[PDB]
Amino acid sequence: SGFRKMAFPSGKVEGCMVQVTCGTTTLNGLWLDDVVYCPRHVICTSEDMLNPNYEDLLIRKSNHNFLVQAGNVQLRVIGHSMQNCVLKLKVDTANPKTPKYKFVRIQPGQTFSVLACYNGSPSGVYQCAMRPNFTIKGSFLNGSCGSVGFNIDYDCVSFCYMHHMELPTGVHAGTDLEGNFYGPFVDRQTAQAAGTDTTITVNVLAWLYAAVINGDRWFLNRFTTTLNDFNLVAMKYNYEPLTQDHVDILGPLSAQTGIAVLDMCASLKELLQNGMNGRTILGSALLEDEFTPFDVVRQCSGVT
Amino acid sequence: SGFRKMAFPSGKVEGCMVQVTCGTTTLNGLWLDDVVYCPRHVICTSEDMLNPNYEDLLIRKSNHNFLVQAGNVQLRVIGHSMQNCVLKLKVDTANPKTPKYKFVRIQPGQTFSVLACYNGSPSGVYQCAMRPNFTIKGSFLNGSCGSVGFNIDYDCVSFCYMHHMELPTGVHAGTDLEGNFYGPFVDRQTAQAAGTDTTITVNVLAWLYAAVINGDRWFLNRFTTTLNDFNLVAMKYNYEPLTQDHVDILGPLSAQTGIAVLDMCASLKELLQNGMNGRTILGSALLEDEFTPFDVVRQCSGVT
Ligand SMILES: O=C(Cc1cccc(Cl)c1)Nc1cnccc1-c1ccccc1
Ligand SMILES: O=C(Cc1cccc(Cl)c1)Nc1cnccc1-c1ccccc1
Repeated sequence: SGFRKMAFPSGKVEGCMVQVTCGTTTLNGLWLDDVVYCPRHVICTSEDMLNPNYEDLLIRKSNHNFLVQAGNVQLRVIGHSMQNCVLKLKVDTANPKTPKYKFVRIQPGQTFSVLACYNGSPSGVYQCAMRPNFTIKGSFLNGSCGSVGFNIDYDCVSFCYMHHMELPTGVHAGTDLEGNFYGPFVDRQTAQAAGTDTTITVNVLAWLYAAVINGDRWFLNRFTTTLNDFNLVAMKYNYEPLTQDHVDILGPLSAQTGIAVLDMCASLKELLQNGMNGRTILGSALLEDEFTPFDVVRQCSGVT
Repeated sequence: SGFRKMAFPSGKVEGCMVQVTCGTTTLNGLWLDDVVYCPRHVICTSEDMLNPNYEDLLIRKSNHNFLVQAGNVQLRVIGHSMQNCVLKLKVDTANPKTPKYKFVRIQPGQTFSVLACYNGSPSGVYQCAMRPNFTIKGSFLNGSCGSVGFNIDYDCVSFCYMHHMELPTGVHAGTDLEGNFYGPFVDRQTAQAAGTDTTITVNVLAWLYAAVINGDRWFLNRFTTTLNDFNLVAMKYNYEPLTQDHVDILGPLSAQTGIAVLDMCASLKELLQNGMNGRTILGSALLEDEFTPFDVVRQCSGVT
């Protein structure tokens, strides 16, 4: 028993982190096979970050201007290209530590682990979620750009996120491994709007099931509700509308506990309308939404 | 910016996890050099866990009864010994992936990362703290025994914890890598008392400094207090007494922010006496105590 914000083991991803230097800018790159992936803003100086013409800036750059380092060994760059907001640096050596991998664009509400890096060196791993407003609330400092977010399936790493930007609001924005930003964000030093961040209702419910499994049952009540009635409460509290797909996804948790999804929805409804009254659920005083039903099942069944 | 419960990258520790089987019991072992370390309760059946005579049970065991597997390769066992509550299995092969390591017994209030494992295979990494009552609040299922807790210093892994037991209260107990339990716990299936768990005051204060650094300043007030007056409030709320050593340790954080330790103590005092009033600090509705001043400085400075 016990329930924690758990990240995937990061070893497979640590073996892919390199340092990319262009001009005076140093950031992280992901080395998979003979390609190093990094944010294209590596070619920018502080001056041109206000309105960069990336295609024009890349024209002033050659393969020898991109300094790629893995640990202490310099990688030789034989090709360079821009794919959306990432640069792909072809090197002459395939990463001997390249794990089985996939590039996937995750859906908002889905979770992933981040290996925060500085100068190609990993410093920490944490679990987070792609917010419904396409931002992530991570821990990133200057130099962390190029740090990746991922999931693991047995031996296969599915890279889903590359860190690029911190908004003036202190939240983080980035891209998938094809360089497409999550959300409406652009890699420019301009005032960008994150948008309203709603609560991932299916995740809160999954965490309420995790709580019941791990003994926390105080919030369970003698009530039930309907999808339409729960969703009236959900809209008032900026929670994602719950669909039948969400209910279906919570099926294994409802079967494991014997608590019907709509009865758990009534508990959540009362928690939203009355608060916690000074109590906690899984050592938290707020409703946690960064555990998918898959994460709860996985954590409660020990999937390696 | 941003502040998360961050764990160390786990790659160095993943390369040490093996599976140890004795009789019908399967658990995790830590392979460093030619030694596999695991909880001695691997020799026990469910029957003798009520009152085991480990020395007597170990007498019925030979090197060939200990099945050690690293990935898919069987390790040959040439020696076995019991050191406190751990067994040391001498194998004929030194772990080629053995990192630079140390065995250290951490102090209560200190933090470490746990790589939760099942059948020698890692499943997740999370950050936790040794509670003042010598328990840890982790996420461990059956099969997780032998999972290790550690810290990393540049390239050196300091192993500090080996998981052994879950108490009926749902909390976790274990040993250092010399097999000495943290706390008064014994590796027996008996009713064991965790003891009163107090809040690590120096860690809450360090997290309040992390909050100020990361923009959350609402809790800062026009007041100050003394060690003796803050400690009167601390005793009432089951918080560890704050000593001058704790104040000294918070020095770099006090210098970084310009907020005197005793002024931060007055903010904490008001937070304890009045609560959060529905507000949050670093996305939490309760005072967080599992970030040491070292963890705050590290996270806010990007130590790799
Ligand atoms: O925000 C940026 C640089 C940037 C700016 C505009 C557009 C882009 Cl694509 C990138 N990167 C960071 C990443 N994560 C966390 C913090 C920072 C950061 C660095 C320096 C000072 C303040 C914050
Ligand atoms: O509690 C034990 C076994 C045990 C019992 C008495 C003494 C010792 Cl040294 C070890 N291990 C577990 C470790 N972490 C989490 C959960 C469990 C667990 C396993 C089976 C059923 C319920 C809980």
